[PDB]
Amino acid sequence: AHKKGLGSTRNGRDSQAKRLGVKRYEGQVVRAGNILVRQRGTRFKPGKNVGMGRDFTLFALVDGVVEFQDRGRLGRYVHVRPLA
Amino acid sequence: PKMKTHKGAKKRVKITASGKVVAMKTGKRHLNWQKSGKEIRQKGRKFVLAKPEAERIKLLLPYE
Amino acid sequence: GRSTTLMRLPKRGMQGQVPGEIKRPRYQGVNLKDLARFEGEVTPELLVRAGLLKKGYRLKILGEGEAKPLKVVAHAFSKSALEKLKAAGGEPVLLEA
Amino acid sequence: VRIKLLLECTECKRRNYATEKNKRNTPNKLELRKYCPWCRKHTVHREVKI
RNA sequence: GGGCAGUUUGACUGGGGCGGUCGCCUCCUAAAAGGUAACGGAGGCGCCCAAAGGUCCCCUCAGGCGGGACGGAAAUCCGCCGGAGAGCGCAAGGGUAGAAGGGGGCCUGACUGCGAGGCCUGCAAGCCGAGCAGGGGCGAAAGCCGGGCCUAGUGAACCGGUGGU
RNA sequence: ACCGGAGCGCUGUCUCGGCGAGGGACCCGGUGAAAUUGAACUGGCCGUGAAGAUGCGGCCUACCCGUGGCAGGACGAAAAGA
RNA sequence: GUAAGAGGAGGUAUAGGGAGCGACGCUUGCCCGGUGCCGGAAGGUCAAGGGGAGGGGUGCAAGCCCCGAACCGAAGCCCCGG
RNA sequence: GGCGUGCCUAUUGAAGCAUGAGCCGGCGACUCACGGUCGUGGGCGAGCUUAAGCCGUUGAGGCGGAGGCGUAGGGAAACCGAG
RNA sequence: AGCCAUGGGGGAAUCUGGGCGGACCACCGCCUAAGGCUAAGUACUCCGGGUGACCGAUAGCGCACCAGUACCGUGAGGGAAA
RNA sequence: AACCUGGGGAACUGAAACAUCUCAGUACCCAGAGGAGAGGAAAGAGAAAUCGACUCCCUGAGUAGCGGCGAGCGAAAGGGGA
Repeated sequence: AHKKGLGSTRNGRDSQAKRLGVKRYEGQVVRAGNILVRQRGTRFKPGKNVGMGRDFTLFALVDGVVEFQDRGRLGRYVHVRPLA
Repeated sequence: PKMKTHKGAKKRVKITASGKVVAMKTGKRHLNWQKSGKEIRQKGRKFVLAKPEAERIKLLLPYE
Repeated sequence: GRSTTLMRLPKRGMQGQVPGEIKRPRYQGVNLKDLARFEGEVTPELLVRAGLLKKGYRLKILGEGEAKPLKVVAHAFSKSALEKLKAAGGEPVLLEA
Repeated sequence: VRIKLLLECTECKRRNYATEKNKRNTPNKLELRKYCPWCRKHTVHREVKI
C-alpha cells in the first residue's frame, strides 16, 4: 500500500445553532410575556405594546394580536394591538 | 426479600402529596458573585417530571 | 456516564447524627369533620380504639367540622380549630394533674 | 482572573451582604460603595475579605 | 524500598498506531422557517470596564478636492462637498449616526423580596421579561434604571473552608 | 556434526532419462476401520447473483453402472483464525 | 525460615558471596553536568516525641476536657565533594 | 409439460462457494422465593387486615390485634395545620 | 466518636469507692465492674416412624440391580453400564 | 451426617474501571465441646421516679444511621408471643 506523509486540519469546530426566528404573527393572540421575534440586530423594531429585551427580542406586553409595519427612513415595525 | 429505599435519593428529593416528584433547583455554589439576584432567588426550589417514574418506583417501602 | 441525574443536590437538613434520632414527642392531627361523625367523648385511649389516632403520643384537633358540644380530650389544639370548639365544646390541656 | 479577582462588600452597622468583583491592578485602593441591605433601606457598605 | 502484591494504562478514527481532535461563539456548506453531517471548509473564547455601568445637558463620522509655518501620502486648522464605507473592547455575523457611537454633571438599578406568561428541549442546564412591593440615582418634566449593542469568556452534584441565621 | 567463497578428483545432481530389483500397489479367498456426512437426481460455457454456481436465466454436452489412474474444482477435510 | 533454627562453615580476607567479559598475546582513551554508589560531628524542610507561652466550654468555686505558640526532637531528601 | 434459489442463525441484504446439523429415539431452557408495581376478580368500607404463637383436626378449622395500610398536609428544621 | 473489648506505655481508689447515660464540664438518674456454675424455650439430620395435588429405570440419590463396583490416573480424585 | 463455641481467614464479583467499601468475617484450615451447642442475672436497658437473666419467634423495619453520601451495608429500644 505505502502511505507516506499526509496531514490534519483545524476546522472541526462549529457553533451550536441556536433557534432563531419570529414566533407570532398577525392573526395570533399573544398575551403578556410571549416571545415572538428572535434576532441579533434590529431586524424587527418594537412598538405598540410590543417589547424588546437585553438581546433584541420581541415579545408580548398585552393580551393582543400582532401586526406589522414598514417605515423606510426609520426601520421595520411590529405593533401588537389588542381590543378596545 | 425486602427492597431497599434509595438513601441518597430519599435525602435529596421531594415527592409531592400527589405522586409527583419535585425537588430543589440545582446549580448553586461556586458561582453567585458575577450573577443577578435572579439566578440566586430562582435557583431555589425546583420541579421535574418523566424520571419521577424512576424516583417514585424507587422511593418505596415507606414510599416517602 | 453522567450522574444518574444524581446532579440533584441534597437538602435534607439534620439528615444524620450518630446517637440515633432526637427523642421528641410526636403530635397527631385530626379533622374534626371526622369528629362530627361520632358523639360522646374523645380521649386518646378511645380514639385509637375507634378509627384514627393510634398511640400518636399527643393529639391536636384541626380541620373542618360542626359545632357539636361534647368532651374532646387531648393535649394541644389548633388555634384555628379552637375556633370550632368555641361554637360548642370543651378543652382539656396536657392531661394528668 | 485574580487581578480582577472576587471580593464582597458588606454594610457597616453589623454584617449585611451583597456580591461583587474588583480590579486590584486598576487603581483600586479600597471600596466603600453605596448599596442596599436585607434589613432596611440603602445605607453604607464596606469592602472586606476574599 | 518493583524485593513482592493487586489495579490503572480514554474515546473518536475510511484497519489500527503516530500526526489531528474533544467544550463554548461566528461564518459558510445548509438547498428563502427552523433544523441538517463529515479527520468538510474559513476564523475566534477562557479575559476586559468602577466606569467601557446607570440617568440628564450635548455633538456626528471615515473621507474627497481646494488652501496653508514645522507637518507635509497620514501630526493640525480651514472652506466647500461628503448618509453611513467612521467608530462601536476582543472573531465574525447581524445591527447602529432619529445612537448602541463621543464630551461633561449627580451618582452606583453588577438593587432586595417575587415573577405573569413565552423562547428552548431527551433529562438536566441555558434564554426573555411585564408587572408587583421596599427604597435609591438622575431628570423642570414625560421618564429610564434587576450591569456592558447581542451572540463566546463556562462546571450539576458529592467534600470541605470561611462569616452569619 | 555451526554461516559463506574456492579448487581437484568423483559421481544419475543435471543433459535425460532406459532397463532391472524385490516389496506394496492390481485379480482369488478369510477379517475388515476412520475422519467427513442437511438431502441429493451433481458435465460445460456465458452472464448474473452478497460480487468465484451442475442447483438461477439464457444456453449448454452427453445411454445406465462401474474398474484402475491423475489431481483443477466442489471456496476440498482437521484449526468456533495465532 | 512468622519463628526455633537452618546452611555459610567446625570454612576465616590466597577464604566465603554478587555482578560484567570470557584462553592467551597487544590493550582498555575523554565526560561527575542527571542519576546509582562512598564519605562528611555546619546547615535547609519534615515524624511521633519533649515542652508549655497563649485560648475556650463548663461548675459559685476547688476542679476536669479539648485547642495550641517560642524553642529542643532522628532516619531521610536537599547539601558538600570522591 | 407449465412452474419452482433447501431448513435455521446472522444480516442493509444469503440459494448460498457465510454458519449449525449423517439420520433416528429420548434429556434439554424464561421458573421460583420476598418486595415492589399496573391492572384485574371478588369481601368489607372510614375503616381493612392479623404475624409469631396457642387451641382443635388427622387434609376441619378457629382463637389469637402485637403490628403494617388508611383517615392531612406544608416546612430542612422548631413548628404551623386545611392550611 | 461514644460505649464495649485490647496490643505497647504509664498508672488508681473501697460505698463521698466507683462505669455509663456518645467531645468534655455541672446536675440528675441507672447499675455494683475486673471469680465462676444454669434447665427449658431456638439450630441440626447419620438414623427410625408417618405424609404426599414428589419421580417411575436418561426421572429418581452417583447407586431400584452383588455401587462408592468395574474401569481411568503414581497420585489426591474421577466416575460407567446394568 | 449435620448443626455449635472460639482461634486463624481469601478471591472471583458489585461499584458496568479500580484501592476505601462489597462479596464476607462467607468459603476453606484449626481447636474443642454436646444433645444441643453457646449463652446466661445486669458497672443492663433507657427518660419514663420505666423496665427488670439467657436463648427463640414475630413485629419494630430497609426503621435510625453508616458510606469514593455510589455500590450498597443496615442497628438496639419498645411491643405481642415461646
